[PDB]
Amino acid sequence: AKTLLHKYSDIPEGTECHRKAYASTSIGGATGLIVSAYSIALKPPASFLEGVARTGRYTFTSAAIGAIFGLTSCISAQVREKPDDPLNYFIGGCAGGLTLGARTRSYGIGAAACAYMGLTAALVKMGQLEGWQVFAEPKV
Amino acid sequence: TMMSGRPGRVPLQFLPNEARSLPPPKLTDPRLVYMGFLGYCSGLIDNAIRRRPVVSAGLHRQLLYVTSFVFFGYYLLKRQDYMYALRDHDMFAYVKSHPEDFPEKDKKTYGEILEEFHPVR
Amino acid sequence: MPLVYMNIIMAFAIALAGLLMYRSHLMSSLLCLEGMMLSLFIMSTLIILNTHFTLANMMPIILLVFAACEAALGLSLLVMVSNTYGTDYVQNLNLLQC
Amino acid sequence: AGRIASFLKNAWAKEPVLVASFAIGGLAIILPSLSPYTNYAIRINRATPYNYPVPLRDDGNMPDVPSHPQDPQGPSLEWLKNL
Amino acid sequence: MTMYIAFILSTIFVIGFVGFSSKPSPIYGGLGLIVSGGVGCGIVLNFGGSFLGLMVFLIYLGGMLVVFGYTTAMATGDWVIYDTGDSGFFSEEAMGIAALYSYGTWLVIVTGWSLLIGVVVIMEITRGN
Amino acid sequence: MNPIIYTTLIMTVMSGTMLVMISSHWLLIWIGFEMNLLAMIPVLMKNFNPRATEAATKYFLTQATASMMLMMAIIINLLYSGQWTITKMFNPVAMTMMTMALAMKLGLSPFHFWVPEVTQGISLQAGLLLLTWQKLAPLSVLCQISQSINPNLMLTMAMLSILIGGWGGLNQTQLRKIMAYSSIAHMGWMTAVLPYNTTMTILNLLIYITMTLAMFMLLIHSSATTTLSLSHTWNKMPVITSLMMVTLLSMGGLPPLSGFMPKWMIIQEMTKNESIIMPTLMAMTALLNLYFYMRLAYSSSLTMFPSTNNMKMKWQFEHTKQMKLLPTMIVLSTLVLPMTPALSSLN
Amino acid sequence: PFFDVQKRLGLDLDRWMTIQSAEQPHKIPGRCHAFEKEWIECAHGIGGIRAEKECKIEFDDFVECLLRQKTMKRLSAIKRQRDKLIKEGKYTPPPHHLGKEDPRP
Amino acid sequence: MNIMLTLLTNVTLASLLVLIAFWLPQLNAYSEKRLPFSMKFFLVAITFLLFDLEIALLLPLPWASQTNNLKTMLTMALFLLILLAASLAYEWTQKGLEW
Amino acid sequence: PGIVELPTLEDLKVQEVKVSSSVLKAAAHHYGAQCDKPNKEFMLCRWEEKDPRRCLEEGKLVNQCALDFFRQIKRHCAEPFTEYWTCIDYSGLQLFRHCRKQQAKFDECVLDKLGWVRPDLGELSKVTKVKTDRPLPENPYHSRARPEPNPEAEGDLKPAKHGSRLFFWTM
Ligand SMILES: CCCCCCCCCCCCCCCCCC(=O)OC[C@H](COP(=O)([O-])OCC(O)COP(=O)([O-])OC[C@@H](COC(=O)CCCCCCCCCCCCCCCCC)OC(=O)CCCCCCCCCCCCCCCCC)OC(=O)CCCCCCCCCCCCCCCCC
Ligand SMILES: CCCCCCCCCCCCCCCCC[C@@H](O)O[C@H](CO[C@H](O)CCCCCCCCCCCCCCC)COP(=O)(O)OCC[N+](C)(C)C
Ligand SMILES: CCCCCCCCCCCCCCCCC[C@@H](O)O[C@H](CO[C@H](O)CCCCCCCCCCCCCCC)COP(=O)(O)OCC[N+](C)(C)C
Ligand SMILES: CCCCCCCC/C=C\CCCCCCCC(=O)O[C@H](COC(=O)CCCCCCC/C=C/CCCCCCCC)COP(=O)(O)OCCN
Repeated sequence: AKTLLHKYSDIPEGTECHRKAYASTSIGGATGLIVSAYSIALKPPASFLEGVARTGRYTFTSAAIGAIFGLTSCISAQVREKPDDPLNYFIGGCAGGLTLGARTRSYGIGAAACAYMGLTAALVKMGQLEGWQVFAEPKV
Repeated sequence: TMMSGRPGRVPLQFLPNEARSLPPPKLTDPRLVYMGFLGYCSGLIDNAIRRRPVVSAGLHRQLLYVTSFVFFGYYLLKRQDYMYALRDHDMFAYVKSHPEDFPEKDKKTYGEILEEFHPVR
Repeated sequence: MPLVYMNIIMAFAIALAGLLMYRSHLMSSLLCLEGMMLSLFIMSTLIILNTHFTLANMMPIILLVFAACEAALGLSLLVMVSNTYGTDYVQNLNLLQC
Repeated sequence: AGRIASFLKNAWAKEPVLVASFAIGGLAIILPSLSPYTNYAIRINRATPYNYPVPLRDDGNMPDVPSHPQDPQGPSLEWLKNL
Repeated sequence: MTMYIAFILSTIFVIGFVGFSSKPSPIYGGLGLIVSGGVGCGIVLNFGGSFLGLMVFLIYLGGMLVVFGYTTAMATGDWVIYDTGDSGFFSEEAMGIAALYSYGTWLVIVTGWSLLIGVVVIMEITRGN
Repeated sequence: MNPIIYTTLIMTVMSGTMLVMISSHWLLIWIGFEMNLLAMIPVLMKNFNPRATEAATKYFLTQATASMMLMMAIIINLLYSGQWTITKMFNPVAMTMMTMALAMKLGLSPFHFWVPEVTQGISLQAGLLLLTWQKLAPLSVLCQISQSINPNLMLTMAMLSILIGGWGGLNQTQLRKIMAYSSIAHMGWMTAVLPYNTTMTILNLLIYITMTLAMFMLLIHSSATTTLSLSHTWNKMPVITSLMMVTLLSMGGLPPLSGFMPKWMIIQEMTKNESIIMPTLMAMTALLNLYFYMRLAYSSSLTMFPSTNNMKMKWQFEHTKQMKLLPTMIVLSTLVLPMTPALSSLN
Repeated sequence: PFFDVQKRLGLDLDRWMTIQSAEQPHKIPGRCHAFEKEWIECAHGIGGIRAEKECKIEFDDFVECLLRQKTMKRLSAIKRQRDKLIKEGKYTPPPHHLGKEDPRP
Repeated sequence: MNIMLTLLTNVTLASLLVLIAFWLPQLNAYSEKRLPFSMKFFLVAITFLLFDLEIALLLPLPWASQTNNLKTMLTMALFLLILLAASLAYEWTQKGLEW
Repeated sequence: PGIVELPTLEDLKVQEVKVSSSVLKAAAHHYGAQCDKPNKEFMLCRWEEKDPRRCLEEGKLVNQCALDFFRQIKRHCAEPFTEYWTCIDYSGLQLFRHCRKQQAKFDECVLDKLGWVRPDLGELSKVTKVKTDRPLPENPYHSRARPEPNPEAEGDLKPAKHGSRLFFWTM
């Protein structure tokens, strides 16, 4: 729900890193839990224990991604003293991509993931700054 | 512009009576000529699918294709013109009835408008 | 909205979830649709009787009839599937795939 | 005529139940449209008061509306009594 | 209060739905649905819907749960929302249900056509070949 | 079956759709849906085989679940306001129940899983009917209550449908599954403009129906249900393959073909509402549909595949039965872009 | 979409069954009939947007009559406070509410 | 209250009698030593079900006769009965009532 | 929103008609014939005001008139009435047909004593008019003022300016 969205967004971007990391970790974990539920539904692998293991691995991976993104992005914003900069978000995305690569132990996916995640993060920051609407209300 | 609920709209009329106050499209209208061309293309494709001499297999059938396409296109053009006329009429009436939402801009000449200049170097 | 309405709504939700589970035995799926329609009938009847809306006293019966007709068709389908396999198991219907 | 008579005689034998059922259903469809007592049934249904007859506020221009049930003006049920 | 008889009836309804929603041994699920239908009929009757409750209990139970069992065997807060006045010398439910012929001509037509089509559809589906 | 019974069932399906379209009472709309479902099953099972029975039972399960959800939405809406007229819902929960029921009836993601399997199981004429006529009633209901829908949910399902159709079509060799995934993507395109303009929804529906009718009639004419079977058509009916290639190009949204009209217009409409990112993603995803259309065109008409010797005998015979409206469908699906402003007719 | 055949032909196929206050058999009156009549007369011809924003009072009253949620809240508050007072012992119900009254016809 | 108590009494008496019948001879010791699925029975069950649905609609006929619209009610009742007869006739002529 | 005003307990105190439903059914026809005017006043006021709090004095009047009717019955023919009601009370459905003879005796007694003629079939169900001086309620529903309708513009249609104006199309 939007409760986690508000919990993340309410914290100022350039301050108070640990709560930002906590919120991003929770959001990532919720996303991973939804992904695990869908994966269990569509592909029941063999049994209960392997299924709960797969849920654990997906949730921990997504939570680690969110934690690293939030921590790195907030630390970059704090040290650079320049809030409202998409570069900080891009760095966070790159950090998140690196963490994902480590989990999958692939140099290519880690590199590929880092570049793509960073770009996505930069775009989200630009949308926050400029007021871009993903889901626009009917205006006209 | 959703006009489904527009007041005084008879449910299933293709053309209302007030549409008769608009000029009908000319028979040499380019859109009507395109409709006839589409009918001719349909006739040629029908000949080709049936393995008949494409250009000169059925002249009655090709004539019927062209005529039906032109007929429907004429009525469709009438309805389209009527709907666009209604859109313009409603727009103008709304602007007229709400002057405070469409205030007049003060006419200003370029002599006293300061535009920033950007050199190309 | 008092507690009886929420009880009937959660009964409908339980029936819908049970239908969406598909352990086996497509007959159980038909039974779950059937419990769904029964809950719908009960709650619609309660709403219509409580508000004294005299004319919609028709629509529960109609609903029943239509749903019952649906049930018949489903049974036929079930039967025909069994005629191909000897059982109404859900997992036998995997000839068609995404 | 002759073929219809032959068909009816052939069906009345070996299929009397169907002949009787079709005749009874056809009569049930046709006869109500010709009976003169159907309007009597409609009038009897109209004369059954299920609700309280709400009085009308007198305004000095209602001659056909009674002031009391015993008054001559108003609908009567003598046709019902004679039935 | 009789400890909320309507509430306990609704609770038994939910419990029966939970009972047959696990889908154990489809005869047992069918019996759980029969119990749930009886309890729902009791709810409707206690509410005041005598005709509709009896329609449930007759049509639903005695016909279509019966056909489901036949096919399966072939194979392997209350009291508050209520009214104050009376109805007159008739039952409003019966008059409203009764009104379908006078008022609901369209409903009768579509329902009858649907049922005839359903008969045709069943025979065609079960034709085989 | 008997032609009389087949005609009766077809008219019953059309009468159900019509009942849904002309009624103002929620009960009558539900009854029309029930009538349509009841008369649709034998059409899917017209040719008897186990696959058709499986397709029909899957379709029945899906549609009956959707009907029960729709009746639940109707009853909840009645509970929170004693109204039976189809208009704005007035209840947040009821609208969601209604939206999911109509998405399940239409085949929108994530309720798309039944469409490819049902389309593959049934014959080509049944698939034509299922993919053309069976979208009118749910879309009409959606248009009637478009002011109620939550834009977030509808747009999420639309984007999901476009993505799923594009990705799922890439993996198919069967023509019916390709048509099913194409229909899923086109439904996704149609439902993304409901919150803003129902006229664009209807225009997209009409264009899609025209193209789908043309493509199915071409597939029936050259009786092929696989890629390799269609690869033999040039050796008997090259003109059919040429028409099919042009129709496939149109279905991919290339200008100046007719298939470019909807997306363009839809994109244009979505830009008037300050929605920029979503149309961009929709077009980028439609590139996938274009890719597998182009692969089909490569395999069918742009290259000449090997044939067999028995094909010579087929050279001596001609079709006994013909579709009268096939040329008109082809022309209307390829060459109507100059007549775009006629969309003011509120089609 | 919606083809209003009934309005064009004047048929009334299903409009008799859409609202509470529309000619019930034997003139039976709906429980919320007065509230629905006011809401309908407020919102006639005005359009859906203006009806939703301007006829909110009548719709709120109609909804309240239909579900009686606020009446339930008030009655529950009264009963709960009475229970608290009787548990504390500083309130005593009168003979009317104990069944000891004198009934009237 | 009266009907519930009557139902409870009937069920209680039946249960008491059945259990005493099932346990009276249990006190003294004694020796104490497929596929076919015919299609016609499903069809008769479905016909009964379809007919049963038709039966519900009429159920209100006793009350339907006091409406002041006797013509419309009579027409619709006869229409329903005629469609029931047509269902029976269609199933008859298509060998749906045979063994 | 506001306080619901209710009459005091003293306003609702009235000399009550304390006879059972069998007695009332036995007397009903003559009661409707005799006590008609206050009853119609009350019922017209009741359907016009749509408010119990606005009709209390008419209810007191109908109670008084019913009491007067029963006092007349008591004074002239108590025994004939008692026998007739005994019969009505016995039957569970309280049918008039079961005790016709008792009714006949009662009818003869009242006519001689009070000149009362029993109303015939179809008379008490008539819709009658009431001469009342109570004003007609101008706003019985307590409705608000209806919102202003939409402008309802009118004019004479002209062709769309420069055509459809859609992208590159000149018509
Ligand atoms: C920009 C707008 C302006 C331009 C408009 C462009 C479109 C206009 C026409 C639209 C459709 C109408 C015709 C289609 C029916 C098909 C006919 C056909 O098959 O051709 C054979 C036929 C001759 O052969 P035949 O001896 O009669 O019979 C042998 C078989 O028919 C055929 O022998 P076969 O079947 O044994 O040979 C096999 C062959 C046969 O298969 C085919 O050729 C089928 C034709 C393609 C289907 C077209 C699809 C629908 C049209 C949409 C076009 C989209 C345009 C948008 C731009 C994208 C470009 C793709 O198939 C193949 O070889 C397959 C491999 C080919 C490569 C892949 C195919 C590429 C397709 C792209 C074609 C697009 C342009 C087509 C131009 C018209 C073609 C005749 O051609 C014609 O004679 C018809 C041409 C038009 C007649 C014009 C008459 C007017 C002249 C006098 C009046 C003067 C007017 C001015 C007034 C002022 C004077 C004073
Ligand atoms: C891809 C080509 C598709 C062509 C479509 C099929 C062509 C054959 C159709 C045969 C004639 C159709 C006319 C129907 C006669 C009466 C029409 C009347 O009943 O309907 C009116 C309206 O009729 C239709 O709207 C007009 C249909 C015209 C469609 C053409 C526009 C397509 C876009 C341009 C593409 C180029 C096509 C032209 C080349 C043939 C009033 O509708 P209304 O009850 O008030 O509201 C319902 C619609 N709402 C809900 C959206 C508001
Ligand atoms: C006009 C267009 C004709 C062609 C299109 C036909 C479309 C399909 C056919 C079915 C539609 C028939 C329309 C009937 C709608 C019913 C409403 C209308 O007819 O008035 C009714 C009249 O009912 C009459 O009985 C009409 C009888 C027609 C039904 C009998 C046969 C119908 C068969 C149609 C198809 C069914 C299946 C196929 C059978 C072969 C109501 O009568 P009334 O009581 O004054 O008013 C009630 C309101 N009150 C209570 C205030 C007084
Ligand atoms: C307008 C009124 C309509 C409503 C009334 C009908 C209500 C109920 C009656 C209809 C029920 C369904 C009937 C289905 C018809 C099927 C008959 C059939 O197929 O049976 C044939 C045989 O039956 C027939 O011959 C067909 C019908 C024969 C005619 C029956 C009566 C037709 C009308 C007669 C009277 C018409 C009006 C009155 C005229 C008489 C003068 C007043 C074969 O019999 P089997 O058992 O299968 O095998 C036997 C061979 N081994």
